[PDB]
Amino acid sequence: NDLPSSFTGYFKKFNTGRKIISQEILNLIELRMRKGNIQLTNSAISDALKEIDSSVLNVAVTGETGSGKSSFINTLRGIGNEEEGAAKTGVVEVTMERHPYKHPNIPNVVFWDLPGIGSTNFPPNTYLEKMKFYEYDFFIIISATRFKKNDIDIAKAISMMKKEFYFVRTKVDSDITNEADGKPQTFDKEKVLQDIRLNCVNTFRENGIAEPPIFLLSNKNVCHYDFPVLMDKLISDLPIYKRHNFMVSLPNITDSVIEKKRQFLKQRIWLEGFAADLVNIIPSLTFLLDSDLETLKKSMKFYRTVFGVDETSLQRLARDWEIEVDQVEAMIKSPAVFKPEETIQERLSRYIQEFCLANGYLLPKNSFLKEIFYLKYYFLDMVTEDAKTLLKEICL
Amino acid sequence: EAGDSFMRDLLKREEELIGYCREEALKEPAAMVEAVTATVWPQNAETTVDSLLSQGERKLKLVEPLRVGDRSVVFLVRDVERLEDFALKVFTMGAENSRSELERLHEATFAAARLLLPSDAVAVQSQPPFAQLSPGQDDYAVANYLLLMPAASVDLELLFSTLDFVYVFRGDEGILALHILTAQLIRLAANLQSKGLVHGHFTPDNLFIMPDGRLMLGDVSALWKVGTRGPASSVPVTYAPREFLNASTATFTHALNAWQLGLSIYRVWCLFLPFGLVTPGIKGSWKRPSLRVPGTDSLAFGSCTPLPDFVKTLIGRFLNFDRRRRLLPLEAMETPEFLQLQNEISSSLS
Ligand SMILES: Nc1nc2c(ncn2[C@@H]2O[C@H](COP(=O)(O)OP(=O)(O)O)[C@@H](O)[C@H]2O)c(=O)[nH]1
Ligand SMILES: Nc1ncnc2c1ncn2[C@@H]1O[C@H](COP(=O)(O)OP(=O)(O)O)[C@@H](O)[C@H]1O
Repeated sequence: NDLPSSFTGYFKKFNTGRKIISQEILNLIELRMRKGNIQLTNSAISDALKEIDSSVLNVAVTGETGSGKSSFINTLRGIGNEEEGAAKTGVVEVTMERHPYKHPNIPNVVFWDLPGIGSTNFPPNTYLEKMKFYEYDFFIIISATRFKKNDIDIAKAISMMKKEFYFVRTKVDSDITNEADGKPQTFDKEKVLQDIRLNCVNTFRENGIAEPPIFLLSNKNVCHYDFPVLMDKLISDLPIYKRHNFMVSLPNITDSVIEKKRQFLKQRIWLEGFAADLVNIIPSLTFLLDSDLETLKKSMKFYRTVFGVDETSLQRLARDWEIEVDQVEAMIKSPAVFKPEETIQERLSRYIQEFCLANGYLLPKNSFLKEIFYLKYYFLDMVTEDAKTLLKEICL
Repeated sequence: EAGDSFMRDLLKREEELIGYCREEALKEPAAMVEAVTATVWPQNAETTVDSLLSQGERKLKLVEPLRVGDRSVVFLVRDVERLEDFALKVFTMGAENSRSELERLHEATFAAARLLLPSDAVAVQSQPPFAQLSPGQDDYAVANYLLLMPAASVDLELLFSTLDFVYVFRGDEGILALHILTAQLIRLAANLQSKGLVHGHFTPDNLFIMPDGRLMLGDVSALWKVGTRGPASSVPVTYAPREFLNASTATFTHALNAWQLGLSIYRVWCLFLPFGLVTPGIKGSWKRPSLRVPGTDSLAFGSCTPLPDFVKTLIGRFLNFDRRRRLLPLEAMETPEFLQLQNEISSSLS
């Protein structure tokens, strides 16, 4: 019933690991809110958001030539291997230098393609020094088809430094298809996967390394295998403040990933809503200035992009299902919102009534967010749903 | 015997996959296979032949093609009235002296007869032996000389290519198979050494796992008494150490088979040859034609399966470039590393 309590209470409704800010930051904002200094309250929220936005993620990817390093990097960036900006194979092996590849929509998420150690004349420890091991948030060893000595030497060296790495086994779809083709009378999809996995586990143990996190996946089909659990593990290993950026950058491959992005962005809306000042008028009796409408249109465009239902993303889907974009757009809701018989003003008014009927005003009696923020929540629900709708089609 | 039976059971386990890759290997040389098949079996599945030795007349029923070599096709055949299956090797004639070369091969083979020995040599009836066989097809002349032998379950070359396709040697069983093959290769080479014998072709395409799981070496015509001098060209260039690349004529030595043994053990764990040597049918292979061409003369294990140090050491010692300092197989079996190999195999088996 008091505003600072309502503010902090919103975050408690999210599970540990889904919080966008630390308890320390929450405590500071709550403290300033209680002391009634709005200016310091704003600056605390602003500082928190800036720390979140300016966080940089550096992801290293090492492994043999042709192990699927560039493919893995492209898949996480949501970029096709032949599209512009795609990481290309072979090149790092010639230069013998790491190359950075930025996420297209969240450029503070940076993937580094590292040359295979075998492409250098570096022993493992020297190789890690030269590749700047300690500068990465995640160090990922990519391996395909069969474990190589180089893969395990790098792992043993990292274990020797008492640091961490992830092991990603790519091209499992290939091993599955190949055993299916070669041994149909005895082929079992689940057994092949299990045996590849145990071979990975066993290889580490046999070589004196505590088993690292291990993920079997396919760069060709994100609809299956360990991509979702990989994401879970990576984000969990991050400090809270880096989570937002990494999370919003992730490929929209499961309902859980999509839902988790929604949860983070809902907290961002809450922070932004409080930073903007709460008001004492109900949002069904206010109107949108052009400056608000502009902010809304930019919000919708950011959301659609984050969730892969933006124009470009829809076009790509259209070519691949071999159809017109207007057929893809017609499957979902977000593309029509700011499109020409009910006016935009009537439409946004209707969204307010629908949202506030279903969810209330989120705040103690007689306090409200500015109308634009209920609209952002509404847009976020819509874009989230749109992404699940299209994912159902893709992953099938 | 313990290892033999394990290999036998593993072969049975991978039988369908080996069969698949065997058929896959025949697609590229399809025109050759079909033309040779049509020459030897111009009617239906049976062809009547006479033994060049004491074995009299036989009818050989074609079961299926098995393998293609540089100038040969090997078929699985059946002698129905004897109730016996055989591998049958048939030779194409490119050379003008293909005929005299085969006559020479015949004499050398049967004079000489762990070693895969021929069972018989036969000629299609009503046509002279060794001469080009009718009906002739223009792209592939076939000699009227057919070599009958026991059929291997798989040759190591095909095994390696199969593993490169899908690496079915996973877990402790696959790893154990690698250990057993390593030990079998060493004992095979050691056995030759003990008899003062040298083979010019101790190579994966001439190393055969038999249905009982035993590893055998083929082509008894290429066996030499140690110290014998012969054509250096008889050694496959990618399996020849430097001292076999510098002369028309070379002395056949235990050092040669130590080198070749090192190559084959390396391939067991790595699939490709070391030193960037071209290894047809394996993806990770570079293109170095032979050791006379400059390249990486250092022994690199980075792209191999993670092999144990005791294997690394043994390979390193067999692959000493100095022809006076290579570890010989008998000596290798007395090493602690070979002891360790044997104990890993013994512990894993029982
Ligand atoms: N089927 C399948 N192919 C893959 C996968 N990852 C990579 N590839 C293919 O393997 C080849 C090499 O991958 P690439 O990313 O270019 O290798 P790298 O950058 O050198 O490590 C390319 O043709 C890819 O399309 C996968 O998960 N599944
Ligand atoms: N008895 C056998 N059983 C199964 N495969 C064999 C047998 N003899 C030879 N082969 C295979 O047939 C192919 C050609 O054999 P060969 O004529 O000895 O070699 P090349 O023709 O390449 O000199 C090789 O892959 C070899 O492994």
